[PDB]
Amino acid sequence: DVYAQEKQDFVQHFSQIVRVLTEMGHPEIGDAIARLKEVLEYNAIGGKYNRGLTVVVAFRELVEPRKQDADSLQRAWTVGWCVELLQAFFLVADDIMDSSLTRRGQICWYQKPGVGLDAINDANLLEACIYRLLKLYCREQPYYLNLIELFLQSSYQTEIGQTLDLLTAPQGNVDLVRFTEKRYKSIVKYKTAFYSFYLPIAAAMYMAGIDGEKEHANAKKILLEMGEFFQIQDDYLDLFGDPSVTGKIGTDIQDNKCSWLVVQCLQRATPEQYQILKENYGQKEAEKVARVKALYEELDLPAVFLQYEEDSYSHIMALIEQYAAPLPPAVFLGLARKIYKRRK
Amino acid sequence: DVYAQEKQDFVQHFSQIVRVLTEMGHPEIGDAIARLKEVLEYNAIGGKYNRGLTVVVAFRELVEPRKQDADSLQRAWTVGWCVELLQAFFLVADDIMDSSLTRRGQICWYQKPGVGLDAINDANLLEACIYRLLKLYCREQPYYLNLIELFLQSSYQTEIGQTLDLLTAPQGNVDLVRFTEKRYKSIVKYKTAFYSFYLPIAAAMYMAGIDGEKEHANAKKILLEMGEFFQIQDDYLDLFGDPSVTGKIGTDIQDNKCSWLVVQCLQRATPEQYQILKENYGQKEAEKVARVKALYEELDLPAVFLQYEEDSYSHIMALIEQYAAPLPPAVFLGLARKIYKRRK
Ligand SMILES: O=P(O)(O)C(Nc1cncc(-c2ccc(OC3CC3)cc2)c1)P(=O)(O)O
Ligand SMILES: O=P(O)(O)C(Nc1cncc(-c2ccc(OC3CC3)cc2)c1)P(=O)(O)O
Ligand SMILES: [Mg+2]
Ligand SMILES: [Mg+2]
Ligand SMILES: [Mg+2]
Ligand SMILES: [Mg+2]
Ligand SMILES: [Mg+2]
Ligand SMILES: [Mg+2]
Repeated sequence: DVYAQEKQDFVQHFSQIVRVLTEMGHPEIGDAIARLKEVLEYNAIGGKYNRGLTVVVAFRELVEPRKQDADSLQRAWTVGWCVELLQAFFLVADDIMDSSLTRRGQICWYQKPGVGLDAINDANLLEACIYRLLKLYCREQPYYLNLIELFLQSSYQTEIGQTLDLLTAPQGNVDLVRFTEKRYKSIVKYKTAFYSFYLPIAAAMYMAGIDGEKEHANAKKILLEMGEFFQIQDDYLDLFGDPSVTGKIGTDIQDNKCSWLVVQCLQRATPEQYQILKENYGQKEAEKVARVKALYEELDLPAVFLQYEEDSYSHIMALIEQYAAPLPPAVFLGLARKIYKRRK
Repeated sequence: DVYAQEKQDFVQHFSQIVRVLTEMGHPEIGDAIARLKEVLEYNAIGGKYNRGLTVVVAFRELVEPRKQDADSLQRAWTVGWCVELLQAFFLVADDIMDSSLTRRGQICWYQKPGVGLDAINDANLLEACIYRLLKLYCREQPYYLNLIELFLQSSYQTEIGQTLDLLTAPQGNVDLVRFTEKRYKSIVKYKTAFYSFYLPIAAAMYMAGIDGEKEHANAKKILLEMGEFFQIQDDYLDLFGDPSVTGKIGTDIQDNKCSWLVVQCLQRATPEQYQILKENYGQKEAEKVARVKALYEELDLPAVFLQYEEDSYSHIMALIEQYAAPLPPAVFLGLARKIYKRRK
């Protein structure tokens, strides 16, 4: 597993990241820099680092070994950490917005005593650190502007997606007719697929001098479909995953979300089951959440997910055969192996 | 008043801004684009537009009339609106973090029914719109990267400042010893002075081809001091301003903030008054807030502010004599006239 190979060096670059962002010229901001170090240590560390690692792995596979010198590698590990900072920004904010309880095996940052809504600022600081790192490591490289624009555009797309997520899930307002497959695909494309799948591979592409519109469009055809699958898996794991593996408690039913689970339910339900769903969805009561889960189990949605995972894998692999060239297929296969059969 | 001169054209460019950000290629995101239009209309409109207008006014004074063609002006009005979008991002988030009630004469966006913490996303979308506009209007200009970096750096500095604001004001944790003049100056420099004063003038400087390190450092010496004064005035108006002019209810005492008022109080108080301050600061109770205000009145802080405003004006005007050249002094005088004697 190429992610295992690269992982140790990537994780150890984090001290470096923390040291370059937390230092000398302005001691008047030291208390703020100390707080940033706490935010970084609590929120950017404890995941799987798959999005950032995808940058590094892809870079190694796209760049000739002769061009993978010491400084080129520091830049690739830095840009990977930029992706992880992006994720950390997003998760901190999303946990607030979703009223989540745990994340990565610990209490959400905003739930910690003495943090609360100051987390809004902490999150945005994480976002700022991306642009600082790109400037400190990549400003003299011919891909600098391409990466700045990629991160900014990926944030915009992701924020548009999140707007669709929140709008399709108004609190205390159950209208099941909104929850369609078409709407679902739109939400997940924007909220998850661009940043989680296109972004890291595209960053590596740009670092390797692959800036062509056509090469980017082809990669995207693979990567956005991978991303859809990933978010479907995320939705399934929200309810049916083991939290000691996922590291977080699910909130989709209580938060009235347009999950893949509820879309599948709606496609299968009898009128009677529809009414049960309607009376019990989008509400905080533990027994109403439990009724919805029982309904999903009654309608064999775990088995449906397992079948969808098989079919989607196949479809993605077909897209790799179709759209990988002229890049090495391993770039996409490494990422597919990571996500398929994930229960994490 | 040069701000009055420029204002009408600037405000009417807002329809244009809204039309270019809210349209054709992706109807799947229309609901999100509709929501963005609502956010823009509620939050970016109803202020004084002074920060954005400073861009336009400065641009006109720094660029030869022969170079102030139709497209150059659209770009300058767009970059002004980018500054206003930045402000709107910041105010939406800050109102949440400060538990504020009103802003610009209406209920804060997050307090509106059916908004709540979804405002965190709405705020960040406003931030994203800045980079979209810079790309759509300025990408082929030799100052493009300079402006991207300026906005990003100004956001970072502002977020560092906000971190110092929140840290020096922990909820329910009164320690008056933290509230020093030195700490105060640091907070306001970072949280307010960079983005409100250096940013708009520097953007115009860059648009006019003035990119020199020395020219920027000189402007900054004026503009950061102006910004300190502005935030002192903001702190004074938090308590002693008329909300029908300011458009917002103050929260500094309840929120335990390191305001200029509390720093001045601490410098003047007897041990007995110190104890009163200590027992009544940083608490939600209306009568405790009222006691603090009575103490500030007893210690003549309104008269102290009026004297400080005179001395600061003088000092700023001295800095303009010192540091304006080779730019026209009017660039700085127009902005000083706007802020001095402001009660708004
Ligand atoms: O990890 P989670 O299961 O909570 C997923 N989290 C997730 C997935 N994709 C995008 C986001 C996201 C991105 C930006 C956000 O806010 C921007 C201003 C920060 C909020 C959430 C968050 P989701 O809530 O969609 O099930
Ligand atoms: O208009 P207000 O009186 O509320 C002032 N508002 C203000 C002044 N300077 C900076 C900010 C600001 C900037 C960024 C923020 O959050 C970033 C993630 C958005 C929050 C607040 C907010 P303050 O709270 O400092 O008295
Ligand atoms: Mg979530
Ligand atoms: Mg969410
Ligand atoms: Mg989820
Ligand atoms: Mg405030
Ligand atoms: Mg504030
Ligand atoms: Mg204030």
